Amino acid sequence: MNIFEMLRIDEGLRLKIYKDTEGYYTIGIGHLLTKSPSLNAAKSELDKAIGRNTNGVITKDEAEKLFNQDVDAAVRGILRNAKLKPVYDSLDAVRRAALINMVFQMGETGVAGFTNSLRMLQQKRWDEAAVNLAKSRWYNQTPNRAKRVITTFRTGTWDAYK
Repeated sequence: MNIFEMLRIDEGLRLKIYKDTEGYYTIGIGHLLTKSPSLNAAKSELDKAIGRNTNGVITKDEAEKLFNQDVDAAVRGILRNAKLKPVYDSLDAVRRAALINMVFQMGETGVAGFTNSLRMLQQKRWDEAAVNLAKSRWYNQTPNRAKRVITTFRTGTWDAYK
């Protein structure tokens, strides 16, 4: 298991524009196109991202390309963020993947606001961090995925993805 396979499990793969759990136009492996309610704005973002007139449909290779870019962006965003970098650097590789997963789903600014959870993770108080992470809109809106990510932080294993 690795961060890419982990996110493929959590995000799936759809080759036509679809709405995410928040109602936002998305494509591929959880590639957010826009928060605008305009499907035309979403199709324009898609064509810009792929480099061609896609007509709202992409190939698997194209979806995987955006996914690689998005994972890279999540990691780079963690490393550039003064709140996330110390936590990330303190974690082992499996728990680093859990943090990347959160940032992929909700964005660097959103995760960086989880101040108390991040501190518990930095302190390696895993059960306490897990309890605190669940007191969130994130957990309430996507509980099955949040449970998997939280178990990964709690245990430092891939048990929730096997």
